[PDB]
Amino acid sequence: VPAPNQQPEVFCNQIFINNEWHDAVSRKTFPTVNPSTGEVICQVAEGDKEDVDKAVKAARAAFQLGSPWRRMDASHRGRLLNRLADLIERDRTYLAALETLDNGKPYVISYLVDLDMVLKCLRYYAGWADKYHGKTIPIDGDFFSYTRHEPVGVCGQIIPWNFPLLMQAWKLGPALATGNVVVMKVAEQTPLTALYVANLIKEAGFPPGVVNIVPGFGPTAGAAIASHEDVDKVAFTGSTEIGRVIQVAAGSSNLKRVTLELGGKSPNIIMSDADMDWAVEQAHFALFFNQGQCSCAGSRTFVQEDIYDEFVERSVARAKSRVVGNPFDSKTEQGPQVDETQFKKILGYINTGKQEGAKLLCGGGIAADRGYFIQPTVFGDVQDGMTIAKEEIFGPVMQILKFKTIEEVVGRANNSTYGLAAAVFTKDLDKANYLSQALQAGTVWVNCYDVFGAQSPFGGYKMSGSGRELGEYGLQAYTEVKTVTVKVPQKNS
Amino acid sequence: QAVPAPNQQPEVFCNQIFINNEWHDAVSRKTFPTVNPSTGEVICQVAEGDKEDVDKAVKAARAAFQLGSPWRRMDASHRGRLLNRLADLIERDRTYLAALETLDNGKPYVISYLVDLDMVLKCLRYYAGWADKYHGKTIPIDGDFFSYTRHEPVGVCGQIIPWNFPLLMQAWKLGPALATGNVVVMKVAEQTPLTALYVANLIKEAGFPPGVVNIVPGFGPTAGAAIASHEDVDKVAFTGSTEIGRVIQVAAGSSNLKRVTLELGGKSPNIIMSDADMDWAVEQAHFALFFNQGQCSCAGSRTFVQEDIYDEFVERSVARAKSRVVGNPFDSKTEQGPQVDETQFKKILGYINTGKQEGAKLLCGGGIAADRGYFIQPTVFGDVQDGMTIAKEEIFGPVMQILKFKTIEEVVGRANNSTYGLAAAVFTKDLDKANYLSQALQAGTVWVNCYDVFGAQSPFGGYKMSGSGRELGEYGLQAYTEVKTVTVKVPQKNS
Amino acid sequence: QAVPAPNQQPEVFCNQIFINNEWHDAVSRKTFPTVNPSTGEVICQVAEGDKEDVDKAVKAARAAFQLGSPWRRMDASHRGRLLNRLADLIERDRTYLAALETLDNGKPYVISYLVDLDMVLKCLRYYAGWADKYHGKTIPIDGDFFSYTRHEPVGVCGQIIPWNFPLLMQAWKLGPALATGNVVVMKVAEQTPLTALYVANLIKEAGFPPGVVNIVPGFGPTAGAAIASHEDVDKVAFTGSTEIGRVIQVAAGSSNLKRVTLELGGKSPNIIMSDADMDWAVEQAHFALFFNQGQCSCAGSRTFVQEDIYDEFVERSVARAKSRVVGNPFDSKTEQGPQVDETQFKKILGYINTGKQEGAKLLCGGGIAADRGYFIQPTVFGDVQDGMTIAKEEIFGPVMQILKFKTIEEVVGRANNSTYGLAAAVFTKDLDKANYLSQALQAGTVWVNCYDVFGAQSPFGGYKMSGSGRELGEYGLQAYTEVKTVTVKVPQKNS
Amino acid sequence: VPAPNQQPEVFCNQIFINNEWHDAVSRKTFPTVNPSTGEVICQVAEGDKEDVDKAVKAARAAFQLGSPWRRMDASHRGRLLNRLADLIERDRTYLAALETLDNGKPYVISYLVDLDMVLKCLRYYAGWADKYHGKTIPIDGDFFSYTRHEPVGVCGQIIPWNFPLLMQAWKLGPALATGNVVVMKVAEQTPLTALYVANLIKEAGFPPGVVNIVPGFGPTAGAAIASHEDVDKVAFTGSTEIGRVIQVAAGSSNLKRVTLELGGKSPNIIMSDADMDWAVEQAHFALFFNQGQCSCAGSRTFVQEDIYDEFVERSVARAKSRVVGNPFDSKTEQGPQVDETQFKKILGYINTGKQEGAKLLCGGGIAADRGYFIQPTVFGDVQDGMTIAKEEIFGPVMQILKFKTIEEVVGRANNSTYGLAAAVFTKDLDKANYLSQALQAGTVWVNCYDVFGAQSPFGGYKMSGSGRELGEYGLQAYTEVKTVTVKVPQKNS
Ligand SMILES: NC(=O)c1ccc[n+]([C@@H]2O[C@H](COP(=O)([O-])OP(=O)(O)OC[C@H]3O[C@@H](n4cnc5c(N)ncnc54)[C@H](O)[C@@H]3O)[C@@H](O)[C@H]2O)c1
Ligand code: NA
Ligand code: NA
Ligand code: NA
Ligand code: NA
Repeated sequence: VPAPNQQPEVFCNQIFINNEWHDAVSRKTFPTVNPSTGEVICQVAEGDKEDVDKAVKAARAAFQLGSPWRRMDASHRGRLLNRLADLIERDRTYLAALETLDNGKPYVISYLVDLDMVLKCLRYYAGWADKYHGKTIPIDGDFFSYTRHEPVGVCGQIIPWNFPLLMQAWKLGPALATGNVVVMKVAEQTPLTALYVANLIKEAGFPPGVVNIVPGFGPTAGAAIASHEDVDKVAFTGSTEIGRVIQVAAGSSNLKRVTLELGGKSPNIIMSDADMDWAVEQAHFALFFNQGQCSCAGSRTFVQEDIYDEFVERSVARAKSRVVGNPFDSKTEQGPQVDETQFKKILGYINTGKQEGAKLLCGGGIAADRGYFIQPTVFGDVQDGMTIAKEEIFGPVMQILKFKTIEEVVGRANNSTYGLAAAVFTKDLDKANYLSQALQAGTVWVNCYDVFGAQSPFGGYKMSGSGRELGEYGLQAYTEVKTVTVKVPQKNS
Repeated sequence: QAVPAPNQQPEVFCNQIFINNEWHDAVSRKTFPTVNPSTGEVICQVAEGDKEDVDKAVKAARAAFQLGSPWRRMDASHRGRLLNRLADLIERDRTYLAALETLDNGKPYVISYLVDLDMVLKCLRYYAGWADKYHGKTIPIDGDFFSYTRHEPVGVCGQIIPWNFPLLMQAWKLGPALATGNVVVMKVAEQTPLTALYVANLIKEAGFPPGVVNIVPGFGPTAGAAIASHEDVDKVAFTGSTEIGRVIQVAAGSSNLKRVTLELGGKSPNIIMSDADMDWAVEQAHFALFFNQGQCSCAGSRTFVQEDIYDEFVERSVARAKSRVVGNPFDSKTEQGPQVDETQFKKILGYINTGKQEGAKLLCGGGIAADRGYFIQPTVFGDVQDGMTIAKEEIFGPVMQILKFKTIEEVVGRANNSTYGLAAAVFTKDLDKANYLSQALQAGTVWVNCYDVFGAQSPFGGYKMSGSGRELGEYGLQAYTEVKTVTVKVPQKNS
Repeated sequence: QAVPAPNQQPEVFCNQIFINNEWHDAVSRKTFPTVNPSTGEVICQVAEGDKEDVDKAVKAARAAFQLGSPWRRMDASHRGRLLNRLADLIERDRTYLAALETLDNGKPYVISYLVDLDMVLKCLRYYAGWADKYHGKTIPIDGDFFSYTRHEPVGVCGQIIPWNFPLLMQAWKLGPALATGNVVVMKVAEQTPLTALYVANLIKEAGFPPGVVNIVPGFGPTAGAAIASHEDVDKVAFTGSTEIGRVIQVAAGSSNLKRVTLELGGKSPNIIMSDADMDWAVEQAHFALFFNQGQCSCAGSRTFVQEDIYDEFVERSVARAKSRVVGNPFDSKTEQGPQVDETQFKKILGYINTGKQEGAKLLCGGGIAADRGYFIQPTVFGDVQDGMTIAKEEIFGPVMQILKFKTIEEVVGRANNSTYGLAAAVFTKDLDKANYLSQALQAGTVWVNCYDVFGAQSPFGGYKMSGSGRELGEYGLQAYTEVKTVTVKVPQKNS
Repeated sequence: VPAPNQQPEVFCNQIFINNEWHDAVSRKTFPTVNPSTGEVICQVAEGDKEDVDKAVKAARAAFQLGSPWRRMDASHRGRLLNRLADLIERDRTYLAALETLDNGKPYVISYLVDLDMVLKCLRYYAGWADKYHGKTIPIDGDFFSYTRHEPVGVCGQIIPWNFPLLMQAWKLGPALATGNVVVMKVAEQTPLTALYVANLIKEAGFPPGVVNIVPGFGPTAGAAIASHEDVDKVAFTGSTEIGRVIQVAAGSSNLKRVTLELGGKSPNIIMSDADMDWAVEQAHFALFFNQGQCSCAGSRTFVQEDIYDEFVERSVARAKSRVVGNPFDSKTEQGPQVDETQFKKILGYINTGKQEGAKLLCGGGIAADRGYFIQPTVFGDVQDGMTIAKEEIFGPVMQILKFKTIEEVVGRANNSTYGLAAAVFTKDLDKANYLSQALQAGTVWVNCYDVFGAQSPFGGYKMSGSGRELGEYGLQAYTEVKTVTVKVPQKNS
């Protein structure tokens, strides 16, 4: 890993519309903080409804029949996505450092995980741009019938702060591969890296108005997108509570199409025949990755009785060894939480765990006197009705639950309004097949956790959301299907 | 001609709530009348299902969907066999069901038999074939993993349908849902409950496990709303008005974030270029608008005609509308039966009044066609302009709007200047005009030299406020599929 | 148990050449006997089709395929309906056809009824569902063009099939060919012509247009060769021996470059790891080899067993083979009927003799089981080694080879050290062993903890000299599809 | 277009195996000629059976389970294809000049058409490498059944001289995208550009043995590949007569899988309502492109009676204007034919046309005293039984036939043992739909000709071959389908 610049310069802090940079109409700004220190990095333009309106107008113009973007060869959309990826790779060291600065995650992880996954996502989707065929369809009668896979049009895309660049890429790849135009609302905690990437979108040669980015708050700019009468589709990643708000805003306005990637309380099931230390280390990763700030987090670790004591002992030792510190130090495993709001809320959940009778095995408090650092925390003897067992914590707080039978753990795993992900650790073919079929989750990992690939789709069951991102499936939400049915003189096979 | 003679007074056998392969009164014991629109007389009372009935239906559907249940364990091919058996039973009872359809809805019996029932049979048979063919994927993910997707059912599917094509809308919903192994709670329209309840009896006869299909007749803001807001319904599919579409999507968001697909209203443009075949275009434009008493969101309700042929097109269209026979729908000479109910009757008369007052030229019809039932004269307005109410709002009756245009660029902009986008058509002999217009129109279906050409193979649904999602075709399965990725660590991935 | 009682002397109704929905003698007026293998007696004479008969059949098929013909114009969904009607007719006549199958081929009636006929019905019904679902594509080519593909039929398809599963091999061929709108000239095996000719009668009854399916019984180097070399056959599909596969592919190349798919021989490995469920593995290994009198290219004819369990596996396998009932195939207690003919009888006895002489341990059987018909004792060889003839060559009879191995790396190399590659299986409780072996084996089907699990949904066919192409599944349509790209200049391409 | 080097240096003239360069075992060589001058460019290693054997052994080793190529991520195969394309683009000016030197086609066309299409083909297929999914299949019973899309293994690929680099790319793109290994036999007339590209395959980082190239003759090296007992699959592009030989060699050996892209006598149908000058110019291109050396050539130009005289007059004027000359001169439209054999054979066909009663309207003779240049030749009043109407000429010899009705022209167009391509020129929707359905051809162009895209498949009906190249379809011939059917405890939907 190239040595980081621990104070990367910030070049882009405004609203991006028609490949130009704007202040907000109000000229208001908001601070973004470095969570390692609690100090302001810079001010950022505070986009609201009137800024969103400009962005939507720009997007709609760029989507007009006969525009450069509408007429461009699909293969050329792919070329432009590949060019974007090459520019990100050129600027990989900078972007990883800026990602760490704004978000808090370790720089080694920003570089080797986030930036790698961004490159792979964009390059994957570049390949789709000229391959998502419609159909020729052997309808009854003397007709030629076929489908066109058109773009849906103006796509509102609202993303969170936990993986700023990667969440941007998961949205832009499929939308652009299929010829949509975008109005993106980046998270107020972490706007900077996506704004830099907008500069690279301009540099790559995307036509103006194809990607517009409005930094600002959720109930102002975000809600303006979800409520807008000329936005055709919204994709939202965030909390389940806000997903409700989005779907109500869509239905209340123009019945735009909605996909949602929401919260989780994902069960990680360790059968007694698992490989012990692999299970312990994967369970540790499953929960603590990215400071616990993952909707995918394995935050109910179900451990079979016969291995429970050993598994717990090992898990506690591993949590106690996990290095919390400055995210630019290569020894650091865990940076701060993103902001003070999250910091306080996680400490609040920890206090609920103690009060409700879970066993605090390690951690439980603040880890530093500056920035938002929380000790890696492990609770044992967790039970299904506890707050920490039910609600998404989004911090470094692990729940270990004991179970006896496979039928029992299916029922407890599934007894959630969430269904984003799950995992099973076992050597047994039959247990793996049974559990992967039975679990009500959009991704089931077997003998692994948090294995993402641009090829394989991701998304929720139940209140974890609707639709899928990544893979071929990621294109469906960005496609408007048009049937053309043509009278012909004489149909033949 | 193969249309068998109808019973004009088909007996009603089924008029209750259908839950777990059982027939029940409403919890309240209330009933509501359904009326024969040809006479205004009550056919029979039907159980008035409400929230408590919907709750029982959802519990029965949930029980049928439990892991390990007969419906969950059944071979996909066997789901196909069940769909084909249901189709056979409907075919057995085709003459009866077509007559019952006409009795309760008002459409001509010949059309109930040759269109509605034929399309029901073809839709169920088409989807039977999908049951064991909607594959998931094996995916060559990076690293030492085997990754694949399972195409699972979503679960408990609430399905709310309108009165315009009672049996066909039932089949568009049941076919993909059942093919993919979902379970159903269906709320049929209060104006047309009877044929769908008969089909429930045939579902039971076919051997579908109890609870797989449940039907709750009742009103919209009671039973329909209870489905849309229910905390244990995983998915809702709604076909109806754009206005109630907004209610459904808000209910979904405000309750449990159930998945939502919508098939809503239209104001579809039918574009006649000056090189069209005139005779063919005139008759197809007539069909496009007047089919099913005008009660189709598909309807070609903005007939755009190029100025060089406009006068002749209008004269020929008026002639044809004057010749269109309004009558008892059991008479095979009848082309147009009554509108479905008194509310619709009055609304359409209201739109006709608006049309006259806002400056459209009334060229024929415009009034009541009979002193009993809900019959309206075929009505043609000429010199219609884009800003008129009758050019913007869906009338849902036998009221035709003819507009004049000059150029292709003009007519693309005018046709697309709507919040609706369900369908469109272009009539032209030219290859290049056909290709350009079919690309340019913002509509979910574009017909070329035809109109109202539906096939179970080809998807249908809206752009813009005409809805979200597609019915029919392979696409119709997407809304009923929950995709699960399974990603397995392996010892050594090889190609 | 739902197996209906058989007629042990089913009447033969159809014994001629089937062309254009007509029954004909051979041009030569020659006939050939088909024999009941249970008794060695002639059932009846069958018309002996040759080149001149094949020429008439091909002309009838070509006429049925002409542009504008009823079969070319027919709706794809209607091709589906015809396939479903044929299935219904076969189901109507299931008891008869299962008995006739057993009479002519020798397999147990219970298996003819519950396996062969069930699978025929499921195959035709599966493919009926594909008829209107094998979409071409709309393709976003560079430039101002609209490009798409049509999935057309190839045309006149020559289909040559063996005697081991007469009706099922007929259905594997007809299902995809007819679903995609091809026409067929089929050459059935001379040992088992009768059931396929009956099914021709049902094809006619179902309403397929004349000439769409034509059947020529006769010999291989006469009628079969005439099909493979014919200048007006567009495609041949052959299932049979690897040796005749080479003849077919050479004939195709030497005549008109017709398209060729082949389903050939096997020497499939069945690998029992030491953590297998022993009782289950023993019974499945027994089935794997002995199913259908050993007459299956699918057969698990190299049973590899890990050394820690080898002795017990062998003792239990011998016990089971000693218990396997050989008898009249109409007796429901019979597990093994006769071999199909005297040539096969002698060949298998020859392989048994080779096995003994080349050092394999004869553990049971090895001889003739009855003094009439072609019955062979279930035969088990232990301590089989890779270089033995009985470990390399396909025996096609009730002769089981058990080999010992130690390691996974070893058994992958040994299993793959064959020019065959049709199927394979692994028995293990471990996830990682199952995944690794399923990736590593060079076989078109790998079964895990099972054997001989066929479904119309899942493709089947060879690696290496076991053949080219796949039957069953969506994949089975590929060989019957001619892809046409249509690329149209348009005024202005938009996304 | 960058100015060409009219004498580019030749770096690579040997057999390429395991990313190394070898003489033939025999140490024999063969000359490759510059067809513009008839002079030898250089000697090339003359590969035969023993060289093929080495190549097949190298390919088989590279395909072993657990090899680098077998274990590489599919996405990484795509990266390597993209890297290959970038290296070709780096060396585009050189490769276009070498292509012209060896083959004869104009340098402007080598640069703007061949090299562009090579880049686009490789970049298209790079995108497929991680997207050609197998299936999960809802079989009856308590089983999990799925397909793996494996590679077929060792793929013999035999290509012609008419589009040397492009034919290489049409073969390598799909084979490598799907993880096969290759033994390629390049045409003896034009070996040089493909050998240079092998050097770029090494430079790109493909593992040794993944691509092996054996220059040499057809009945020696080509036949050795088609007959080889350890080649799993052969793809052959060439003449129909040799396609027969290939299929016989496959059936006579190991029953390898065979696809064939063979000859043509493609009908180009001009209806009376066509746009005249567009039809004339497209018909001219259709026949004369690439010195007539295209199996796709529109070599039966069917012209409706009412436009025949004008169409012919215009076609003759255009042929008389077509500039024959040095292919490095930017004014040159037509270079020489590839070799003396072709030169003589084309002159022989011209003499048959004269003798059988076709009307020679222009050309008909040699166009220069050095190199293999033939005048653009147009025959009128051609009839269906004439040699020039039936047989593939593969030179600048145009056939114009007159017809009256659409039913007549369908029957005459289809009355051929060839079926590679066809076209219709018309304004009429119904005529276009009828003819495109009725014509027995693998590609039907409407109001265009020779419109190729990597997205859209190409290949023959009848004796024009089997299988398709380009598009998703191009992957099918390179995929070995494996069904895995696994007993499970309890199947659920
Ligand atoms: N359908 C298509 O896509 C397509 C494309 C380009 C060219 N073509 C055909 O290209 C041909 C190329 O020129 P050609 O006339 O020299 O073709 P050809 O068939 O003689 O040669 C084609 C290739 O096959 C090799 N070959 C020749 N004899 C062989 C044999 N006995 N065994 C194995 N390989 C052998 C040649 O060396 C060369 O590499 C044209 O005749 C045309 O018919 C077809
Ligand atoms: Na920040
Ligand atoms: Na009614
Ligand atoms: Na027999
Ligand atoms: Na040369």
